[PDB]
Amino acid sequence: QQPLNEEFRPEMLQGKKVIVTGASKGIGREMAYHLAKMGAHVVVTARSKETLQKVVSHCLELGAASAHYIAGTMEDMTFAEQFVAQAGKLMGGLDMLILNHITNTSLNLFHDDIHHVRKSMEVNFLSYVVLTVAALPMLKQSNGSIVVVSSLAGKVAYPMVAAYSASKFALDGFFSSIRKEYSVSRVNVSITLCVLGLIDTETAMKAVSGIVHMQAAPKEECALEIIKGGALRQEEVYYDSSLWTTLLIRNPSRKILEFLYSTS
Amino acid sequence: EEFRPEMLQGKKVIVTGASKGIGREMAYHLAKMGAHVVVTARSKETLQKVVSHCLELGAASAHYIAGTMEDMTFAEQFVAQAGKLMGGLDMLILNHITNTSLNLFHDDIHHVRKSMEVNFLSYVVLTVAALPMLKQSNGSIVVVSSLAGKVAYPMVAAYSASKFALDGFFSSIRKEYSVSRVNVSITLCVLGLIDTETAMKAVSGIVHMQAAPKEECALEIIKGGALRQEEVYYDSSLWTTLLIRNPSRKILEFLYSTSYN
Amino acid sequence: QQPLNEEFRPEMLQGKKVIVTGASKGIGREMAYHLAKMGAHVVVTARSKETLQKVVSHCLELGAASAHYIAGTMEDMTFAEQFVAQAGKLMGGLDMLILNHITNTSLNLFHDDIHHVRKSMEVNFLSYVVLTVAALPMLKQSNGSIVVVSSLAGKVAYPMVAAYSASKFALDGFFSSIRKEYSVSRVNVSITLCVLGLIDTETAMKAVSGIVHMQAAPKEECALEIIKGGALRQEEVYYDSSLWTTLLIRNPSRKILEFL
Amino acid sequence: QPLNEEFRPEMLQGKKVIVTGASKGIGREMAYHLAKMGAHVVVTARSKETLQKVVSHCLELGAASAHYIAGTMEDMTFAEQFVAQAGKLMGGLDMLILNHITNTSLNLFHDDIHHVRKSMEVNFLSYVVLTVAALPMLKQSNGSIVVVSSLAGKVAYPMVAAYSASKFALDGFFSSIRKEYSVSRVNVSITLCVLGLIDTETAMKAVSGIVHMQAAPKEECALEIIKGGALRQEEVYYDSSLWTTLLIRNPSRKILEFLYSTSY
Ligand SMILES: NC(=O)C1=CN([C@@H]2O[C@H](COP(=O)(O)OP(=O)(O)OC[C@H]3O[C@@H](n4cnc5c(N)ncnc54)[C@H](OP(=O)(O)O)[C@@H]3O)[C@@H](O)[C@H]2O)C=CC1
Ligand SMILES: NC(=O)C1=CN([C@@H]2O[C@H](COP(=O)(O)OP(=O)(O)OC[C@H]3O[C@@H](n4cnc5c(N)ncnc54)[C@H](OP(=O)(O)O)[C@@H]3O)[C@@H](O)[C@H]2O)C=CC1
Ligand SMILES: NC(=O)C1=CN([C@@H]2O[C@H](COP(=O)(O)OP(=O)(O)OC[C@H]3O[C@@H](n4cnc5c(N)ncnc54)[C@H](OP(=O)(O)O)[C@@H]3O)[C@@H](O)[C@H]2O)C=CC1
Ligand SMILES: NC(=O)C1=CN([C@@H]2O[C@H](COP(=O)(O)OP(=O)(O)OC[C@H]3O[C@@H](n4cnc5c(N)ncnc54)[C@H](OP(=O)(O)O)[C@@H]3O)[C@@H](O)[C@H]2O)C=CC1
Ligand SMILES: CC(C)(C)N1CCN(c2ccc(N3CCN(C(=O)N[C@@H]4[C@@H]5C[C@@H]6C[C@H]4C[C@@](C(N)=O)(C6)C5)c4ccccc43)nc2)CC1
Ligand SMILES: CC(C)(C)N1CCN(c2ccc(N3CCN(C(=O)N[C@@H]4[C@@H]5C[C@@H]6C[C@H]4C[C@@](C(N)=O)(C6)C5)c4ccccc43)nc2)CC1
Ligand SMILES: CC(C)(C)N1CCN(c2ccc(N3CCN(C(=O)N[C@@H]4[C@@H]5C[C@@H]6C[C@H]4C[C@@](C(N)=O)(C6)C5)c4ccccc43)nc2)CC1
Ligand SMILES: CC(C)(C)N1CCN(c2ccc(N3CCN(C(=O)N[C@@H]4[C@@H]5C[C@@H]6C[C@H]4C[C@@](C(N)=O)(C6)C5)c4ccccc43)nc2)CC1
Repeated sequence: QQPLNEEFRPEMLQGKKVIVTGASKGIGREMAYHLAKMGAHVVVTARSKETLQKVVSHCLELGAASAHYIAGTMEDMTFAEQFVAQAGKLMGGLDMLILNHITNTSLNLFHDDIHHVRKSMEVNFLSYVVLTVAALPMLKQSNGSIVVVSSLAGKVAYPMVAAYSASKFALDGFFSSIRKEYSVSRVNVSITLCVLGLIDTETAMKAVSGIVHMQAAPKEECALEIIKGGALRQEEVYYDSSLWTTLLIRNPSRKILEFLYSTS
Repeated sequence: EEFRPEMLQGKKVIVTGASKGIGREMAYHLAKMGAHVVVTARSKETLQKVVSHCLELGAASAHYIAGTMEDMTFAEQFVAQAGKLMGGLDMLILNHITNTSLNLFHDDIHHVRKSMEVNFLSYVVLTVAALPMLKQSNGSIVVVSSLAGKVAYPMVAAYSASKFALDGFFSSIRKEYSVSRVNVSITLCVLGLIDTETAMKAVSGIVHMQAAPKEECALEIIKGGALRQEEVYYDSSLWTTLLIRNPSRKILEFLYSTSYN
Repeated sequence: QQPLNEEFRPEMLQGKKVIVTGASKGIGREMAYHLAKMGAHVVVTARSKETLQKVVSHCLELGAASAHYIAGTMEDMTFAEQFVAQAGKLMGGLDMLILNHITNTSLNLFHDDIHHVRKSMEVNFLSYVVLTVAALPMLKQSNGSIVVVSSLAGKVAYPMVAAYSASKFALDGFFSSIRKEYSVSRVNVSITLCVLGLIDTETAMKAVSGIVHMQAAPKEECALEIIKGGALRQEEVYYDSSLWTTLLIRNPSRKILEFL
Repeated sequence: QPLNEEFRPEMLQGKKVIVTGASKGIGREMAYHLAKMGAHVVVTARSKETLQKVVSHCLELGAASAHYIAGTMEDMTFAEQFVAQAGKLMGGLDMLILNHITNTSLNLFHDDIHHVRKSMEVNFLSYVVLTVAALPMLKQSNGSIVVVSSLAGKVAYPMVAAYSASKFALDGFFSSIRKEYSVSRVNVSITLCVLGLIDTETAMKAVSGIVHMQAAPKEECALEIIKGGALRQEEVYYDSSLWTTLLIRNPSRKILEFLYSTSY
């Protein structure tokens, strides 16, 4: 899509109607806090109602125009579809959909855990598609934005996270193809793919402990950079400690291959 | 070393989606090389004709097992049956896909899930089922993917998601096999448009571009797998093959590798 | 280098004091005309005194704030130095230094032509450094810009232009290094290196005839893109017919290596 | 077309080799390795006295023969005459190692046109003159030209503007003639050596009080240059860090050189 040739300003999110998934902790929670500070209307989701309630409490205090939570599992495609319709009724519409949740994952060699591969695909990928289908009519009304939280493991291969990597690679293939479809069918809904390096979330620090030794970037800045990129309608956001990653990760050969086919 | 057809002589090979298109051409090349072949697809009628032709071409043996890769039990039992019939397995060629059309994504989640189950998940189930036999022979896994599995194209969103998932999964396990000394090679084949009857029906006339020969495509997949190459590139244009390579990805992968204990 | 984060508007060049070398023909001539239409002050140079006179008169006609010529050969380092002093005296300062001239060159296999190697180095490179040195005190006063016209042959190897390719590569090495120096020593003079593919100029079309067969980009658009990048204080300008070159020619690995 | 074989010191046995800037640093180390390999060696630099000591050590090391010719590479007549005499001394030429540079310090560029001109003359123009004079003997032997460059000849660094310009010019000239030779079937290889900081006495004095990075050993450096030269490799990379080697490669330039070639 066409990005906004503008600098980011917090006023851009004031009164905006935002959904944040997997917002009970880590990056999702930090995104909900930044959005609350900007005076946005926020609807947060995850499975734990107790942690989600704590997130909403802080959001209301930070100055959100409104803040609500709806608890449930993204393993359940009916909840996924119903969540969006409910989130839209609470805010009276939708401007931005931030898809960020993932199924529980640990660092382990792949052996025979087909059920983890399937669950990663359903939760990390399939539910995102279901949420997008549910949200698209409201997003078309507001010329909104879809923000997809991915990973460096969704752009390059990593040992010990095969199922996870597969699900993140699937997000790129699906959302990048539909971005091209939206360009041709003149659908004014932006799609931002966020390619993240290791972030200092509670889950990440526990998961890589004693296995991986590398710099973890701050979650607060990470969340803000995701919100900025989505607000500016950027196609991709890259955020990592090294940079290095930042400038090596871009793929101009892919861009030429995609442009040269945007003529056949 | 250069490829020699004798590398496949007497080799025990599975080819999925082999009743037509690229898969069928692969069974034929393997048959001419004197390999033991087990082919699969849902249609027994078409598989019967592939098997009789494989025998005419000089296959050491050729048999079919019919079933749907939507069924994970079939996928698991298929590998056990094929391997028990040939007395082992040297090479697993994963090529089947669910029926696909060029269409703008239109709330068809069922097609996204089916594409993920057939084009991606069943490949994992087949690999898990085949791994003990492939470890015994220091065998090979050949994963047929697409240019739409490396770059974004409109009208094949579900298909593209499934092909991208193959890269993430198989490229990740390849790193794991390298560090855990699993002597089973993994080859990802990135194909441009191929002149299969299915591709020609689906693309003409929404798109205008040169389709590469299916016979030569099939041979190049076999060569790459036999040579244990990580990735095989095949397109009408040599310029496309130059653009598929991602050296930055390879640097990042090596850099991130050193963080692991 | 901090580029101006605004879109290009021709008003950016109104009343600006601009030198254009190699301005008697091709891209240099086209640059003088664009700047004239934008209402800039122009001082054009090359050897052809009669052609420069015709260029200056057409510049005044297009709406240049002033137009003057100083004729001479950039083989002569004394001339190069005095040309800048004299050009700066005519305009009452200097805002943009556009280094575009090159020695006459053809496509030939290199065998033993040391003369052509030395001449390309002296004219296409050394004179650019002499002009920059002479221009710097004025550019420092105006927070001005140095625009270096290079080539794709200044970024990648091409057979048949070995001497020319050496001089263009030397430009990248010299100017990108001084750009790093200006940022650390806080010298607010911008440096734009322009990487061009084949352009439809008369000299180029005659030189590549029957030797090289490929699309040539228009000289008028090329000239404009050079001025835009310079005005916007961009580090590098890429201009070529194929949108393969433009995004493949960037070097992120070089950027990492430089980040120190 | 590089040699599809492992390097062996025996590849240099009885080879006729010129090493410029061989009185000290990397050049001296290259002369010593070649001597240990039993090559015939002709060394040059300005230092008559230290060149005699280098030569005597080369003989002690087992060189087939060793001679020196002293002079300045600022003098193009000396450069031309040196090659002719080196060729007579050895009875031909198999390898031309171009390594000398004019005196260089780390300094901000101000108005030092003399240093720019001298760097261009010595570090670049004398290499071309030496190549031209050597070519008939190199064509007779299917020989090799080895050009010692630098990271400052691939990327921009402050404080070395004149030097960097001269090293970039070696890349443009020698890489263009390499394309010419391959298409006109001239069986003379051209090796461009891209070096990171090396622990020579001159480098260590010049960086003291400025940058603080690990300098690689001069003896391993010298050998790596000879190996790349003997193997007919287009480029040799040598640095203290393996990460530098990965970053020096320019696959986009290699792609572009290929598409531009088809138009000839
Ligand atoms: N942290 C990092 O280093 C990196 C993170 N990322 C990406 O950033 C995003 C967030 O990362 P991070 O904050 O570390 O993740 P966390 O593990 O901290 O949180 C994941 C969130 O998803 C929720 N969730 C888990 N299972 C389900 C389910 N079945 N249904 C619905 N929601 C569920 C969790 O809440 P609850 O369990 O209560 O449901 C929680 O709110 C992810 O998309 C991840 O891939 C990318 C690269 C690196
Ligand atoms: N042709 C092209 O242009 C390109 C092809 N490719 C890839 O190459 C491979 C083959 O392509 P192509 O030959 O054109 O494909 P075809 O459509 O010709 O054949 C697909 C094969 O899969 C079988 N199949 C279909 N559905 C199922 C199912 N549910 N369970 C099991 N098998 C099934 C089919 O047989 P049956 O229906 O009887 O089951 C058939 O044998 C695929 O992986 C594709 O993505 C990649 C890029 C371009
Ligand atoms: N055209 C193309 O395809 C490409 C062009 N370029 C670059 O663009 C720039 C201009 O190209 P182009 O317009 O094609 O070249 P032209 O040959 O058309 O013009 C070159 C100019 O330099 C002048 N000049 C020549 N010799 C001298 C000298 N000794 N002293 C002073 N001035 C001299 C000429 O004027 P006079 O003879 O009167 O002195 C003329 O005005 C150059 O830097 C070139 O390398 C880069 C890539 C491709
Ligand atoms: N050392 C490093 O960190 C790096 C070195 N390099 C490259 O490696 C090469 C050697 O570097 P290094 O060994 O460090 O340098 P040194 O300064 O140690 O030696 C350079 C040699 O050139 C000779 N020389 C100097 N002036 C002239 C002249 N006018 N005519 C002829 N010979 C001359 C010197 O001998 P005498 O004074 O007797 O004439 C000396 O033998 C150079 O090409 C350099 O650019 C590249 C990257 C980093
Ligand atoms: C040059 C220097 C400075 C030394 N660099 C070193 C390399 N580098 C880098 C490389 C890789 C990574 N990641 C990002 C991808 N990835 C990931 O998304 N993991 C996530 C993360 C942890 C765990 C698995 C997975 C889901 C988690 C969850 N919440 O359930 C649990 C959160 C990943 C996986 C395993 C190891 C590392 C990573 N981040 C940064 C840049 C910095
Ligand atoms: C740079 C230059 C040289 C100018 N090139 C431009 C042209 N180019 C190119 C682009 C795209 C393509 N393909 C390959 C991927 N892809 C694909 O896998 N399709 C398949 C194919 C057709 C249909 C969808 C899908 C499954 C099919 C089945 N059997 O069910 C049915 C078989 C695809 C999709 C739609 C159109 C084209 C393609 N091939 C080549 C390469 C680069
Ligand atoms: C296949 C398609 C898609 C058609 N592409 C092909 C590849 N491509 C491309 C490649 C190369 C080039 N150049 C640019 C460098 N270069 C150059 O600067 N030449 C210049 C030019 C001509 C001559 C030598 C030199 C000085 C000249 C003068 N004024 O004295 C006289 C002006 C050059 C040299 C010889 C041949 C080509 C070129 N331009 C475009 C983009 C398009
Ligand atoms: C990304 C990571 C992995 C972290 N690395 C960052 C750091 N790095 C690096 C950077 C720069 C350098 N050099 C090489 C170029 N260069 C050089 O050629 N110098 C030479 C050297 C010194 C002096 C100038 C010049 C001629 C000298 C002579 N003999 O007259 C006198 C000898 C140079 C200059 C000053 C400082 C350093 C260097 N070497 C390594 C490698 C990559």
